[PDB]
This record gives sequence, structure tokens and C-alpha cells, in this order.
Amino acid sequence: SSKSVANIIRKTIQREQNRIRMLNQGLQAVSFGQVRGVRLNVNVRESHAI
Amino acid sequence: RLIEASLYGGISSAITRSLRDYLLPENSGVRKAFQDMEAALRENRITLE
Amino acid sequence: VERDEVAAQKRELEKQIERLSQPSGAEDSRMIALAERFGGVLLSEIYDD
Repeated sequence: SSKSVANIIRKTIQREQNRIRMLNQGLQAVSFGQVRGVRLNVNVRESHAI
Repeated sequence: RLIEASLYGGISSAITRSLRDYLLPENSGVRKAFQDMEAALRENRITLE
Repeated sequence: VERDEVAAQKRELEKQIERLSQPSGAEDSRMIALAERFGGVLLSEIYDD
């Protein structure tokens, strides 16, 4: 019930954010014309954060 | 979609639309607990109908 | 008698299935709360993958 569900959801979210952050680093400093880097921006929706 | 988008090149429209569907794996742990806990009610409701 | 015996098998099957359900199938009745009441993590969950 309650808190434990929130904790498993939070840990899953945290793990996904961290893995994305690791993938994200391999793409730093890639030169394509005037583009110099690429990222996958991950964010949490407010209506679900509250 | 992946292969042909690579073949022709460019920022694929379809990949861009459904980005979460492509980049995130689906996790069962959050769900199956509640499917099993929910089971007794589901059977009862179906029986009543 | 045949009805009751088959019922016993079905009950055993559901109990067996239920043990493997959630969150990382274990003695979930108390273990999840026991896992958070100390600053720890369930070992079976560490070896999920």
C-alpha cells in the first residue's frame, strides 16, 4: 500500500533517468555542421509529480 | 521503421512522435502484484454479471 | 470427491503462482515493509536481472 508503491515507482524512474544519462554521454561533442551535441531530455510531468 | 528511417536518412517523424515508446522498456513489476490482488474482485464481478 | 480433489489441486496452483508474483517474488507478506524499515534492499531484487 501507499508509500511502498511510491518508492518502487521512484526507484524505477531514477534508474531510467540514470541509464539515459549514461547513454547521453556517448553523444557529447559530435560535430555535424553547426550542431555540436545531442541529448535526450527527460522530465517528470507535474500532474503526476504531485 | 528503424531500418528504413536509417536507410533514407533524416530526423524520422514517426520516431520523433513516439519517442517514449521506443526508448523506454516496459516494466511488469509495478503491475502484476495488483493484478493478482485484484483477481478476487474481478472474478466476483464477472460472476455477478 | 473428484470435484474436491481437483479443487485442492487448483488451490495449490494459485498459491504457487501467487508466490512468484510481486514485487520481486518472495515472502512479500512482510518482507517489503521489513525492507524499507531498515536502510536496506532485498537481495533477490538486487539479483533481478
